[PDB]
Amino acid sequence: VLDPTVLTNAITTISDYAAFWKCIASW
Amino acid sequence: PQQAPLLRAFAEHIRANWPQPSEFGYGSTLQGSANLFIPSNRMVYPWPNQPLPRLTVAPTYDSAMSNWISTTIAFFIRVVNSVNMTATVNDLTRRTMTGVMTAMRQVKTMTPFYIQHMCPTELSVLASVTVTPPFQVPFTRLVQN
Amino acid sequence: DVITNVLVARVDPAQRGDAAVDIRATHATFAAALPVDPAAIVVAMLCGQTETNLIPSHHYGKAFAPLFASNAMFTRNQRAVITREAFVCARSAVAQCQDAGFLVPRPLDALRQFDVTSAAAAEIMHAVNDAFKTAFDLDGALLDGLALYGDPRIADLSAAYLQYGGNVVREHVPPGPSHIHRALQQVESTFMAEMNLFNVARGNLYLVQTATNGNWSPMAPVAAPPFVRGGPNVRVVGRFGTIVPRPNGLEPQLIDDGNVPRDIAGDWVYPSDVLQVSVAVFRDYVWPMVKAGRTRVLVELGHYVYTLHYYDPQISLDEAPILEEWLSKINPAGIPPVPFCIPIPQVYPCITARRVHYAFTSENNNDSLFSTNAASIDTAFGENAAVSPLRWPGLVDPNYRVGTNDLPNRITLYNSLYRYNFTYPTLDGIMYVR
Amino acid sequence: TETNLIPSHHYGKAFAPLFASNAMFTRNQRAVITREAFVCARSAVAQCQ
Amino acid sequence: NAIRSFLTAWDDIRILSPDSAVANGPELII
Amino acid sequence: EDTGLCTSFMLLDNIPSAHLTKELIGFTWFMQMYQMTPPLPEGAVNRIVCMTNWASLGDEGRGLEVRLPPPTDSSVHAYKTVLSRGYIDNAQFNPLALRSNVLLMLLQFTLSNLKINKSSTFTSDVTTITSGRMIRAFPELLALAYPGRAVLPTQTKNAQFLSTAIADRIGRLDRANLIGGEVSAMVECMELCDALTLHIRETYIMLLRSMHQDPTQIVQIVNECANNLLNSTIPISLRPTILCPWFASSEDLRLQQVMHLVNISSNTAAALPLVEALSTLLRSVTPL
Amino acid sequence: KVFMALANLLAQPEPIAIGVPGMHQTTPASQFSHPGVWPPGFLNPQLIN
Repeated sequence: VLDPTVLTNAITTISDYAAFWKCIASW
Repeated sequence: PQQAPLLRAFAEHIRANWPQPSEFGYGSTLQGSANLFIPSNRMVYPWPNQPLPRLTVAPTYDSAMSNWISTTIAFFIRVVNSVNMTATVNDLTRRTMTGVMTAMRQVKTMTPFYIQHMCPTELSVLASVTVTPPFQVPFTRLVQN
Repeated sequence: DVITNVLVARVDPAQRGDAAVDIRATHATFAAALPVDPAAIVVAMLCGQTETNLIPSHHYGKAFAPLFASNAMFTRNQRAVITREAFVCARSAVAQCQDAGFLVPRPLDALRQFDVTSAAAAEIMHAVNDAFKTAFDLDGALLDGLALYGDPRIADLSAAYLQYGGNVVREHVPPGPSHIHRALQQVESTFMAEMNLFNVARGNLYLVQTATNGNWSPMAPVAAPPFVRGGPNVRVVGRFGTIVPRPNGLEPQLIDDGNVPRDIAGDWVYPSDVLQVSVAVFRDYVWPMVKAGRTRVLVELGHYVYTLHYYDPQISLDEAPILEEWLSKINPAGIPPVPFCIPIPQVYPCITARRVHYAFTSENNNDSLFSTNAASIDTAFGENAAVSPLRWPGLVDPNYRVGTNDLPNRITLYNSLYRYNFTYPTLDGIMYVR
Repeated sequence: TETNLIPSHHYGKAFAPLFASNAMFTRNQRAVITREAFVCARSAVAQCQ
Repeated sequence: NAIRSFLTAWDDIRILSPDSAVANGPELII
Repeated sequence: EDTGLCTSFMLLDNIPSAHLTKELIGFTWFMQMYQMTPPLPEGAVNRIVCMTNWASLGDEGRGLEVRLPPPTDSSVHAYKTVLSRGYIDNAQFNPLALRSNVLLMLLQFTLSNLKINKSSTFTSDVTTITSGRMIRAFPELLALAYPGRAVLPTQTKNAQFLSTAIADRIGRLDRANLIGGEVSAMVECMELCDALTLHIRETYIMLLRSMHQDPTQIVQIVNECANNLLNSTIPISLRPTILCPWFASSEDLRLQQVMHLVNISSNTAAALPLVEALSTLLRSVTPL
Repeated sequence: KVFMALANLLAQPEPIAIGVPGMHQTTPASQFSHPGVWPPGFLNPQLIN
């Protein structure tokens, strides 16, 4: 599950994904 | 290396950290296979793939994508801290930029682990239940020829 | 020697593959620079004045007197000790639920821990953190920042600055000598010796038809177990638990360890994981061959919670509807606790019914058992565990010296403690502060 | 991932709806037709010229 | 279409069987 | 503090004995017909079970507690504190993560027994069951603390055990009072107390002695932290029993410093109220 | 930034040497925030004639 709840809070300290699943399926 | 320091170490980092593409097996050997350019009954994957381990502290950080992430982020901080950068970016922003960039490096993500270990046993099943079997040409990395 | 970056790590940079990368990629840089007006600096430096007859050591003792009035300074010391004990107890409890993460000793390593994901270690570290915030009720969030990256499996702190010449000063901050982590390692090491006090049980599980009429003791089985994995003519079920149905007149067969189909009526070693994904095939095929006295399975759960159902041996009891309930509530999620049926030990010699029992454990798990009748002259029929004097050597043992026990093996209910009677003063109650 | 991931349970629960869909036995039936419909079409234009 | 049910065993629920085009099996048997 | 008897396993009784008096009288002998509370439980099956601080009169409480229900009931609600909540139904326990649930169950057991054993009053026994041993009276825990002093009417299977009780193993063994008239330092009595709970509370006292300094030291720390501007001297007289858990070492403060930088952010909005605080404390005390 | 605030002021009569491309003497002084754009005349003042 692609959840950006950790990457957002890591970079807010210092203040849908279909293009990725298209990239796996095109391998 | 002294006329062009950030550009030599970027042509070297791509040649060293770009993943060696690999291959596995899909489908049943009684069934027959439809691919042409690859082997009759096999697929080809653009990352080195390994079987599924128990998800400890080792296998979720040793992956090729976790090595491609951790050695590109470690390069662009060496770009953002250079002497040619401070024409516009002042000292306070440089620390912030570095802080933001690294914060991309330490974030836990299972998707470097997923592409190596979990996805090839997921792609090989899905390439036998779809109608058109995967047409594929061999992946070649950094080979001029 | 210009200090370009001052950096603080949250994660040990050597267990992730990061021993050779630079400091700006391993640790997190601080990025703060508040601007100052020089015209406010130049004025305030060039025209500051004071009192005329200013004796400054008098002026500071006049001023710094109401800042050392009590425990203002000594609250940070009490906060620092709890942030050291809760940090090791988070580092221990995370790295004991993984296959050898840190040198941390692992005494209850025998208990099965499958999920070792970073999401799973985040729930272990958060509940260790919620225990220290509940017991000590400290409101400020301690160690609620090592899970900022996602994993507390590599939770180790380190701080470092980096001058321009690359001369990185990098010194670690390891946690000090703990004390709760020393005490939590003795509760764990005693836990394996007697987990029956906490309703956990060692050993496996046997499902054989036992049509007994006399005494039955499921938790403390007399003599040896019927068979053990790897014995003569004992087969282990394969990881699917599948059954190949044979046609007109033959019997259906389990698929054992390997690919060979072996027939059901015999002996079987069912691992606990296979029974979580084959209960609809267990209860349909092999479990009737358990009821008819043909096969005998060994549901080898490693450790399990149990549940006792005491009953009257005067009246009959079939243990099959209690086992059929237990085989129905088994999901791939988790199993319900094992239901053993132990007869209530009777005072008088009785005429007991012929009862059909199935589940009885392998390793002796009847430890949390106190005397059967503590208010009767003698237990006639049932098992008669009298009050065992090994747990009470401070009361009945003659060559017992005050001060000893047997802590990593048993619990001694009658010991000789020290009862302190301290008085806790304030800082005003020791020195004179005026 | 999810907070309790068994990798053998998750794939077995998600692939069993896929093997109910008989696309593996449709894609073999469309192949043998396009074999027989190839040779009866290759020769039907190579008998004219 | 050659598959009817696939009654699972772990959960015991029945999994029935159903610019482009949805491919169908060619009507061989007449 | 914990003025009651510090133990954590209670002698529960799941199945009570038959209260039969129409038929076969004289077999069972409850202590209720003697107006007496039994020291060890009556009942057909008397199991040991962990109920932390089941007998702990004195304090509001540590906070958390672990109370296992006896094995007649379910007892899968102390093994679902982690990795197992919206994943697994209520009647089940999770066996794939059993170690992690149990390790956190032992963390509830350790932390809830992190009290300090306080000493109550020691009234010497005037009656004839002990005849002068300084036992510790309390509510009605005289029966459960000392299984030695117990009126034994008939030889049951409790009386088959309590008849072997040695009579000098009850009450205070050694009192060390430094000053006559004032309270004692640490009495050394015997009571119902498991060695496991005793080891945790004797660790916590060893922890609280690990952050306590003599009054000739804490008068040197207050002076030096005030840069020797205002100096004070402790009066030189024997204070009997003080305990000032007030001083982490130089190592434990370095971890608390770097943990405070981990929790706070990195931008200039979090390093600013740390500056304006000390800028406010600077402006108030300055003579300039 | 103290030194280049005066050096960028008297930039017609008194030229010095600035280290890197992109940085001239007449740049604003509030950008010299790196140890590599310290002027070599500021480091060794023996090589300002």
